[PDB]
Amino acid sequence: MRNKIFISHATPDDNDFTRWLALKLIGLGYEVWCDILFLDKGVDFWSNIEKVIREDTCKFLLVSSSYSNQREGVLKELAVAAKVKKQLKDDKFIIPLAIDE
Amino acid sequence: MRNKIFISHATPDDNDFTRWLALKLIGLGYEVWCDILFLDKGVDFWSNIEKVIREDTCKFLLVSSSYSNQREGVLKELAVAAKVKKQLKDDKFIIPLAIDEQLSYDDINIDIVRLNAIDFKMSWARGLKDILEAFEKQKVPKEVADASKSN
Amino acid sequence: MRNKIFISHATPDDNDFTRWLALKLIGLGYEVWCDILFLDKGVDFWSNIEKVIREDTCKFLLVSSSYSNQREGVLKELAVAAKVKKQLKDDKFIIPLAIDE
Amino acid sequence: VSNEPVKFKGNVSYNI
Amino acid sequence: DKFEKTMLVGKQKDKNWHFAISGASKLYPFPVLMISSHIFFTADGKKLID
Amino acid sequence: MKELIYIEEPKILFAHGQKCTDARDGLALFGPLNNLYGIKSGVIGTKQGLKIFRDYLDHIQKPIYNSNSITRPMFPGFEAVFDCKWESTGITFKEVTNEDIGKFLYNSSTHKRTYDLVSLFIDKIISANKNEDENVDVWFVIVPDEIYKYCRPNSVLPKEMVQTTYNYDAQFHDQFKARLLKHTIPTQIFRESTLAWRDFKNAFGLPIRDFSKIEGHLAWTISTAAFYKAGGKPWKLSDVRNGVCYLGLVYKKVEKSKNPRNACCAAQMFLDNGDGTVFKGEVGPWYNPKNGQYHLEPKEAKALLSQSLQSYKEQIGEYPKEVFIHAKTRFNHQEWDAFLEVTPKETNLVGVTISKTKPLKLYKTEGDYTILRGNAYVVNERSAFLWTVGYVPKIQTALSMEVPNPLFIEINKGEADIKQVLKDILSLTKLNYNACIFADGEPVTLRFADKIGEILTASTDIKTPPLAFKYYI
Amino acid sequence: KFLYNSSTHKRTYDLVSLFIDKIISANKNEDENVDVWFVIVPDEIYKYCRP
DNA sequence: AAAAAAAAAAAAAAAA
Ligand SMILES: Nc1ncnc2c1ncn2[C@@H]1O[C@H](COP(=O)(O)OP(=O)(O)OC[C@H]2O[C@H](O)[C@H](O)[C@@H]2O)[C@@H](O)[C@H]1O
Repeated sequence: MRNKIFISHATPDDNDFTRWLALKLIGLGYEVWCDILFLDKGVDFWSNIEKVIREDTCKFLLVSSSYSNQREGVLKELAVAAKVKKQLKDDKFIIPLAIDE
Repeated sequence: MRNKIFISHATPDDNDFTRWLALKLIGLGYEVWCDILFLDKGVDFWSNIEKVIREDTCKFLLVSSSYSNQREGVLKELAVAAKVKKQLKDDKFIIPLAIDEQLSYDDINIDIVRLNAIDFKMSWARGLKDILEAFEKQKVPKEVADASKSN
Repeated sequence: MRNKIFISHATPDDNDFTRWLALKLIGLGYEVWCDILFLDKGVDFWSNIEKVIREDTCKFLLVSSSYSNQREGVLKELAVAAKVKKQLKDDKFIIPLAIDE
Repeated sequence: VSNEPVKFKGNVSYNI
Repeated sequence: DKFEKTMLVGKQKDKNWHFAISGASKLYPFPVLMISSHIFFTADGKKLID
Repeated sequence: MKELIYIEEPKILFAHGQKCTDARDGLALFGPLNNLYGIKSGVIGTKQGLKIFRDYLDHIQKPIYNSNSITRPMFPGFEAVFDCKWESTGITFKEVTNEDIGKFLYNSSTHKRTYDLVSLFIDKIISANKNEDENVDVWFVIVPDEIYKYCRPNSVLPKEMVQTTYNYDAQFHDQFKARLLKHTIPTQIFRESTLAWRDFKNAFGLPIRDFSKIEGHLAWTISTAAFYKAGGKPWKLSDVRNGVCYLGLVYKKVEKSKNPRNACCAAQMFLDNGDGTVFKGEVGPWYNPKNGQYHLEPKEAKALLSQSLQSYKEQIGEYPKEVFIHAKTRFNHQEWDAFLEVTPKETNLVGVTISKTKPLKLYKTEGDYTILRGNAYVVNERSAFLWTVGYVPKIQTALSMEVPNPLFIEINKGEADIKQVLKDILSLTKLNYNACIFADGEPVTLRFADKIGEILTASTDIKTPPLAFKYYI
Repeated sequence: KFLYNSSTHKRTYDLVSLFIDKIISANKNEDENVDVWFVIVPDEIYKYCRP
């Protein structure tokens, strides 16, 4: 069953917002998956994220900023999120979050 | 000078289509690197593959099928090719080829799910002519066509 | 400078009319952009479309049909065209084309 | 009549 | 039902199959007796199927 | 020990002057010799049968995968293989109603029912060809399965199904191709089972013609036939020496006239000014009275070889330097003398007899495989054996199922080099256009001549038959 | 050879026969398939092969 | 009314 909330963002620029939102949501009782949350990295992560977005993610939250708007990894995650949105037939799946003035 | 075309695929399942495509491209005058084309194998191959993708490859064609979609060697080749793509400041570097009708565009690999793919699903020759027009558009280095090389 | 005409359309179905119109316009000296004839293979097609609409689209032509009215790609292209209209302050930027009786 | 069949000799072979 | 080590009469469902040969003398190439191989079948091992 | 010599495997030519041992692989990689823009296809048959044909055409549009590509190459797709557009859109359809096709079928007389069944198709074909604006390159005739069960000799209708010309052969295909000759309409029949067999079920539940492993070669042999009949050059030979006509005599029985009358048919193969190959028939059928003569009388023999020398002359300019008349029947001196007189002085007249009757079976010492294809046991300067059927490594198997039978090739008349003769017939075994296989078990002259003989002896009213193979195979 | 004939009917029949025989031979005795057969005729024949 | 040495017409199965 899909019960994880995915928070895509620009990793080296949006640390503060992603950190604050994730630490708030986990405390609120919401399962959160993010790259800055997991400590240590390996070659597998590029695969891992994909299967999550296709197998465990129930909602997809996109941090919108001047950095993350045109970030290649963010773009790929957005594409797979949109296509799993199509496959689930659930329009209220991707929930963008604009944080830049 | 990068003048070679790389074709990644699933060796034990997608060998025949890659054979046909390589034997046609080489006949048309396009330098093609593929694991099948070389006879014999040694431990060095995995290094050689990588260095080719980083030293002599001008275009990277990824055969997309239900077999090659999630194959670890194919994923490694896709990753190193993507790094080369960022290095070369060229967007028209990875050119996926979809040859499977059970592999819909919905379930493409995340690294190439966002890239436009030449459609081989219906007619192979339509895909080949699309490949040719794309190559001539992007000014891919080419030699005078000689079917004798393919033979 | 912007000297391109974007013919948005339903690609799976509306290929014939779009191709005919694009060829007629090109033969008339109008530089035209369309996915079926001008989109490069192996590119970030969504990013390419967004870039073309934002910077190079002098005029936007929409093919209206029973298919194209609710096609998600067409709607997204339409929204980007509307945003470009707001940017350029040109009320006549976008011209729909009705072909379906 | 010999019980052993006439044998010929082929200069070309093959393997599986 | 086997000469040397090699079987000649065998079973297949209800049919007993037998190996048979036909001979013909020919002198044109050399003094030769040509042999052709055939397989026949019986229902009870003695009477041939008509 | 007896010496057994092997001949080099002949090579065939493909596009761009490229040569390849195999035919399927050469076509798949190099493509046909000539440019055939598209095949305008005409389909005739029942409406229930048109859907299956459309499905199969779309099926062969996409590549077809067989069980083992090493044993037999896969099919890359028609338009890629042949560089020819053959779509399921644009087929000219002629409909055959079920009631009309069933009225004629349930007849007590086999000859009458076959005549009416052939007439029902051919009349519509002629009407479409002559009174319709559409252009059709080739005509596909899809017939149902019950007809094939009850449209050939010795077919006894069940007593419950009987509901209710003698100058025409009781064979559907033979009469069909015979009655369409004067109009020169390339037609090529399909059975419903040769189509999407998966529909046809047996008692067990398996397809009767289960082609699950062998779909690729089915597509290969259908596409090549369609390409040839539409006017394409699939492949050609390159080892044939200049100035050599071949000709193949085949004798067939005609049962309609009193006494078989032993109609004889011939086919020619030679070169052209340049490098073009010419492989047509020589159809002047010369009837031979007497029940079992099979030796052609002097006047007909002279007429036949005179036609053959001319048909070379107008197309090349001068007479052949050596004609190698292959023949399944042995030549007596009577016809040979007649042949000699019409033959000029420069021409080397050679008569070769080919036979499969000789019971020689080479069994290899160890291994469950047959002898290599191409081995030749030369008995003497005039006679030898050649294994046209056998193991060849490229196909990974043998062309036979049991141990194959050689061809007994003897130079009956003339002198001829035995090795050169053995080096050519093996090349003739590769130019089979009706089927895209690695090679044929018998030379195509002795096979295409037999085909045109079986077609020409189905109708009595044949007059000046076409010499092109498109209308026969 | 055929054209310089005094009788118009015989000359035109021979000229038509010369072309039709070759066309029929090509249609019946060649493996090539031809959609439409173009018949090029010179001017002198046009001048002297009609009523 | 046989013999061997040569012929073709036909139907059936199993692969290619
Ligand atoms: N890697 C690929 N990803 C997505 N689509 C692809 C790909 N490769 C080929 N296509 C083709 O892309 C097409 C996706 O069609 P769709 O979005 O579902 O329906 P629409 O009416 O809204 O298309 C309108 C826009 O979407 C188009 O992308 C163009 O950008 C259009 O401007 C299929 O034919 C695919 O075969």
